[PDB]
Amino acid sequence: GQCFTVESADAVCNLSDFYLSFCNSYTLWELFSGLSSPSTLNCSLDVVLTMTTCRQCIEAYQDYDHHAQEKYEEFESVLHKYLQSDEYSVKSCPEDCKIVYKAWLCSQYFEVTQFNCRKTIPCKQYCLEVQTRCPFILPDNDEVIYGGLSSFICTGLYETFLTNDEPECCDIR
Amino acid sequence: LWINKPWVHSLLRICAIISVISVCMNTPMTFEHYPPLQYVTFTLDTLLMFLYTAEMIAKMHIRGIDRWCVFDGFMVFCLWVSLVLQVFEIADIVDQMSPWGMLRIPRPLIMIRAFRIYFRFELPRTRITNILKRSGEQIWSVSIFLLFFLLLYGILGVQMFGTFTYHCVVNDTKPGNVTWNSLAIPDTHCSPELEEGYQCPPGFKCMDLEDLGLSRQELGYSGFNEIGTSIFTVYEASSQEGWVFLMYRAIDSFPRWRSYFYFITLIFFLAWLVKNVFIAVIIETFAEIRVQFQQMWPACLQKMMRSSVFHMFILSMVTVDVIVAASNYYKGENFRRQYDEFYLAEVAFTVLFDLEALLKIWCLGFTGYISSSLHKFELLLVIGTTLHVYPDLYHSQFTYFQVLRVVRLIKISPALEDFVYKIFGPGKKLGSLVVFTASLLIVMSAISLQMFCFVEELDRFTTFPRAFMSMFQILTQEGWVDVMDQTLNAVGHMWAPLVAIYFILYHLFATLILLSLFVAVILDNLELDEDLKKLKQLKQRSILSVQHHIRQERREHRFRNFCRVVVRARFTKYHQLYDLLGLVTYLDWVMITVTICSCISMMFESPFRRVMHAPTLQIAEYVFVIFMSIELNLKIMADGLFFTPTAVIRDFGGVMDIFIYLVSLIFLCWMPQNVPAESGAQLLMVLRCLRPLRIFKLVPQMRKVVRELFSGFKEIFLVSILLLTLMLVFASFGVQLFAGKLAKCNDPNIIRREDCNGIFRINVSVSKNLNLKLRPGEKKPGFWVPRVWANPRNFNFDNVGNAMLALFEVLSLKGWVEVRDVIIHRVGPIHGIYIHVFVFLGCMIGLTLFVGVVIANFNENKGTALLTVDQRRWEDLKSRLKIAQPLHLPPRPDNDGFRAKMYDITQHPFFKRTIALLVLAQSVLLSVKWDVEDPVTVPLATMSVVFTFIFVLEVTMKIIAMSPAGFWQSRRNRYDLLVTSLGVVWVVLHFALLNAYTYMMGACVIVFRFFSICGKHVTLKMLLLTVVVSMYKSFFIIVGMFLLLLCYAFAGVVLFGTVKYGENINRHANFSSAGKAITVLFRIVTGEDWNKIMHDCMVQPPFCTPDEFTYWATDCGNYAGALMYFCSFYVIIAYIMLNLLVAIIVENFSLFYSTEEDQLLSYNDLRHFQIIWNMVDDKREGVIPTFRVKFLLRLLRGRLEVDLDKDKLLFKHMCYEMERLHNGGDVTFHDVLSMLSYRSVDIRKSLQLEELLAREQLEYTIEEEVAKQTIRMWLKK
Ligand SMILES: CC(C)CCC[C@@H](C)[C@H]1CC[C@H]2[C@@H]3CC=C4C[C@@H](O)CC[C@]4(C)[C@H]3CC[C@]12C
Ligand SMILES: CC(C)CCC[C@@H](C)[C@H]1CC[C@H]2[C@@H]3CC=C4C[C@@H](O)CC[C@]4(C)[C@H]3CC[C@]12C
Ligand SMILES: *[C@@H]1O[C@H](CO)[C@@H](O)[C@H](O)[C@H]1NC(C)=O
Ligand SMILES: *[C@@H]1O[C@H](CO)[C@@H](O)[C@H](O)[C@H]1NC(C)=O
Ligand SMILES: *[C@@H]1O[C@H](CO)[C@@H](O)[C@H](O)[C@H]1NC(C)=O
Repeated sequence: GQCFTVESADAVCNLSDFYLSFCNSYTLWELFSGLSSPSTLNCSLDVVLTMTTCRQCIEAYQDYDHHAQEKYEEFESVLHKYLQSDEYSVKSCPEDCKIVYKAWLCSQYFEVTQFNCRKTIPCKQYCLEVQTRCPFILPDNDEVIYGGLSSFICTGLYETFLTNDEPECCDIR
Repeated sequence: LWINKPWVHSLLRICAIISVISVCMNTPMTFEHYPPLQYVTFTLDTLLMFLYTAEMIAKMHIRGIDRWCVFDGFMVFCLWVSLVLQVFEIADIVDQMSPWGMLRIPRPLIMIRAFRIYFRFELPRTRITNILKRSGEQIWSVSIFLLFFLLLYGILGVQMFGTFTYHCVVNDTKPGNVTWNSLAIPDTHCSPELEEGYQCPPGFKCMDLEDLGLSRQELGYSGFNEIGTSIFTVYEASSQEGWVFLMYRAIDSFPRWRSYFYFITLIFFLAWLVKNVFIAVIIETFAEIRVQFQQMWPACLQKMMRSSVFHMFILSMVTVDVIVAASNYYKGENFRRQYDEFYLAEVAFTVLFDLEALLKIWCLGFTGYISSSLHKFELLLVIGTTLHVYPDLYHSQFTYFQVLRVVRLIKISPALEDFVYKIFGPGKKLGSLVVFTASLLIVMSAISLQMFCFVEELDRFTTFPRAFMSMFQILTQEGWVDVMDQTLNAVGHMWAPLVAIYFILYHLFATLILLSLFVAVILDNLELDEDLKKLKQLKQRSILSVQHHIRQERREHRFRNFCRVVVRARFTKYHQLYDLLGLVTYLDWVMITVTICSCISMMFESPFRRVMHAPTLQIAEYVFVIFMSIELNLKIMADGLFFTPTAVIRDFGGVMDIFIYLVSLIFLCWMPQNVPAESGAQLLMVLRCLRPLRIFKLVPQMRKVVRELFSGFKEIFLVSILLLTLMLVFASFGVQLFAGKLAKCNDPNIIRREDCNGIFRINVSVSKNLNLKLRPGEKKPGFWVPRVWANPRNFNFDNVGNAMLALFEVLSLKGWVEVRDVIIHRVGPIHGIYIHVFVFLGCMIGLTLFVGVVIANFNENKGTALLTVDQRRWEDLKSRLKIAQPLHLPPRPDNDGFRAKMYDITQHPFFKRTIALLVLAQSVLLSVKWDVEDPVTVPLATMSVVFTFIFVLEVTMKIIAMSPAGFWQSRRNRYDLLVTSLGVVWVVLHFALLNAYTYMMGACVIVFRFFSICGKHVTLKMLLLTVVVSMYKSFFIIVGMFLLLLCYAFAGVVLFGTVKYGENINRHANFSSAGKAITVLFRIVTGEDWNKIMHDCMVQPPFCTPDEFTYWATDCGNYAGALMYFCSFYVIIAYIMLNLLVAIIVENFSLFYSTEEDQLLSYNDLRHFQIIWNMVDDKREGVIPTFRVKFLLRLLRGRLEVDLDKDKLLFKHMCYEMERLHNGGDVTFHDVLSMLSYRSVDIRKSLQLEELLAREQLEYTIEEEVAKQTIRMWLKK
């Protein structure tokens, strides 16, 4: 009943056992129940049971995963060049920041509900976790004067960040 | 007859203003934004070119071809040249982006013609030129002093630091190939040596960024490369600009003690004292103006309108109106804010006050109404607010009228109104200064506009609004170096020195003259009028001959005994030590020792070394509580608790003692092991941090400082109320016009709030200053973050509290430029006016009121507030003569050719000028850093050897030519001997050892000789005495500021010890230990972004991880705590207690710096009298017999001359005065000097009534006895 990292769209085409390579907390079962790249948008889980369409959607999932990986490498490149990483917080370290940021980014790419989670949490809350565990990184101030804003922020002017109809994904902290 | 009419001159003046406007619109960008304006301005030019040409030919045809006529003709010439140039520009021939527009540079000067009429005064032009010459000489002297300090700190910076070129980079950075993506985030400096500076962490190496291809043009202009870069850096730092981050770079690149010593002494000497000497100069200019001006000479509806119940009702309605208008806070993106209930309330109040105005008119008639000069403002408000309520000018600039109604509230307090009338004075001193400031700003903006409007890629002077913002920003000092840097980069490399001179000169004038004039005007308004001072006192050729002529033409039981003994125990060739040891009782000495030991212990308490878990930190706590229990019990048993005149609780000091004791007792009994954030236990720890305040009560000099400071609390509080009223006006306006309008997407490529979702790649700040523009095909460092519609996080105007906080932060002028730019870019450019007006009203005037009231209360405490300027100058002279001693020059030997010729050599002014030039040249030898692997240091050290051998022969000449005994008489000669001995020691070592510490010692000797240069100049010595004696006089004030800072540092380690790193809280500035907290609090008042630090310490979830048990595990900040802490500290230190340093500098400047006035004994007169006394007093006793007095008096020449051709009576009066003073014998160089000083001034002006009556009795007695002896000489023959 262990995991099964996806490698080929054709080979894998019990979907709750096949996880994505980078965003390794999302199964294919969950992605087919909600995610659909608009170009090949026909995959409402009725493309796996009833298979070229499946290949189109699983390769779309793999492309999403790869782009999320590139973005995460940019983030951890910034976090590596941050020299005060061991001093900025008595509560948080770079590993906590990394984990919650990866969760936030993977939720940005796959905005679906996760099932079979021991602990659950509203997926948007991962945004807040990045605000809490990651260091304050001053943004560059040539085009816009940010004031005292941080690079990563979550809630705007007069908004309730947590609302109804939330994906409510797993809790991995 | 055609040009002398009344209307024609008004026409010419208004046309001068119109010409200024015309040239302020003539930029290429203005014509790109509004093409019509081009022809418009041309027309105006033409028209004026006509009229003024008339007033030239219609005038130089009358008189044959006033020194204004040449100026007006040059103006006509400039107008003609601009006209033909703009004709060429209209025809597309000239580019209009060419420098030809620089020909319009003189045109703004025509504004002088619009004010030339206001250049007629009550003093004759002779007195005005005398005032201006005195002020000019004093400004020249103080500028020389400033340049001396700039050169001193420039050489020190060259030698103690170097270039900041070593950076931490990724280890796989190959030489020649560094990019934006090889640096750390943020960019950080390091040291290649294992013991100094910052060590790069694993994964990074400390590289040179100069062997890597970076140019010193893409690395900044600051630093300490050579003496020029260093002098410019020191001058920038003296303005408290960009020195904190320079200091951070220095700390990361070099040893720490170097940076701490260097920058703290630079801020203390240059930024505080030398800067306050300019304020002293301007205050003396106003004192001289005073001296010159002095020595020159319905039936019942009316009744219900007159009732005070109606006034109370109307002022309550004004209060309710402004409170309701201010409370219209932002409620979200789904409301109207156009025709809501606040608009209807505004309509109702507008109608109400229109009815009040109508009623007052219908009662008092119209003219009797409008004559009140306060009804004029009320009618202005009625009209403006009625236009405001029209539902298209609601929440526009017309709102200024509504929020202005609070000014009427000034009539609730007669005392506040009297204080306003007092401190703002006539509308002809302060108003004239405001008009001069506005005119100067406009003219300098127009000139800089014509200089820089064509320069490519310079958006600081493209239009007049931008050029005005740039010049105003340089006036406020916030980021002025950034303005000049952008301009310097834009203009190129050839003209950069000229524009740098321009900008430095403008900054010098602005910040050292204009702001000082504001201070001096406020102080003159607070100073009583000269005639009123004299009237209040009443209710309670040679200068000697001039004064003589003036004087002539004018004619139960037990255990209380033991306690009382123990608490009153106390306790000559060396009486100074004996007065230091008997300053306080033995009980107070023990308690001072215990307080100091407890504070030293608290300096080791941190969030991770707590006093509740470390017994070595509880030692001092137990000791303090035990000894204070004993002290309190003893003092309460002996001197009683409340009733006794010397009871323990009789003032605020005893109450604070009991408070501190109870806080520490409760803490030591409790000693809580867990202290949650924002609890009562943490409040108890914060209150325990008040322990240093016992020094303010135990040391009588500290009690004196505090008492004198709080003697002026009423005026401080009234200034606080005025500033709060200003902030309330502008905060209500900002809430009404800005609420909800400062938010935007953090992604700059998004505009609508509907598009502000998803994620985007944000750029992270690597280096604010560094300019590694080189990017081949890579992007700037950054990462992916959500799109958010957000406020700037450091300020918003969504409710009145946030608006008042933002305006309080702007009041400090720190970060105000970001507020300005956010308001102009997110609301609109028209709302720049708002911020600028506030910055002019609150900073140039508002905080200057604090400066003025503090200096005025200081002068009132020292007693000189009711003395006229002549009496104060007499007191300063009497202090200057109380310290003058006989001269230290032994006579020239007789027929000792080896010494007489050497005497004439060393005492010749060419020799002294040569020695001073040599001191300056050896000083110049330290222009590049004396390293040990640098070649040029060998030429420099060899030339230094030559110099010190020259000074050796100079010292030997002055020792053999003068005396070995007399050479030691001058303290300057002793210092020169010390420095020359250090020099020869360094020479023999340098040729023996030749190490790096040898070069360190050589540089140190050169620096000490440069410091000797200050004794070779009269004005330099006077100003150095001013500085060092005022530093001595401000010892206890600086101790008090340090005690307050220490209390705050302990409290901040408790409150902000583990705050998450933010915008400005980081490894360079935090509260993790008491020493770090102390350095941070020092930087918070001397040029760091204290409000950024405050907002970092306000961090709350979800930006930090709270903890429910202890504060040292919580990572969060205290919101209310940070607000109170930072705002109160900045107010107390920066606005109140540094003005005490200003007051002391002003006092000591008036004491030590002396100008050769006409009617007072001067410095040259003192020197001449010293020479004459040296020649009369043979063996250098300092005391002559009685006949040597008549010899000395006959000898005096120059301004102390008493010639026996017209003033023989004066000679006999002075000789009999010197006879009578001690019954005929042994006058002591201060008897004769006092006699000269008295006979040299008009005692009716200089003396006070008691001293005046005493002196006039003395002189009457002397004159009567002299007439008696003349009659007796007659009756003898
Ligand atoms: C001298 C001039 C500018 C005064 C102008 C006053 C006029 C324009 C003002 C004063 C009272 C105002 C009205 C007050 C009442 C209402 C009803 C409300 O539901 C909408 C706004 C409206 C319709 C206002 C329109 C504008 C109004 C009529
Ligand atoms: C001459 C007298 C009055 C001064 C000395 C007072 C004595 C009694 C004080 C001074 C230092 C104090 C000690 C300081 C440190 C600790 C560790 C703490 O965990 C228990 C109390 C204990 C052990 C204190 C006991 C009392 C103590 C010994
Ligand atoms: C610079 O670094 C880049 C990135 O590794 C590399 O591709 C390039 O060849 C380097 N060039 C030089 C001159 O070192
Ligand atoms: C740079 O440092 C890292 C971490 O120490 C190391 O793994 C890597 O091999 C280093 N690269 C070099 C020295 O070029
Ligand atoms: C980041 O910088 C790049 C330049 O490399 C610029 O094109 C881009 O607009 C910037 N992005 C933001 C969000 O400021």
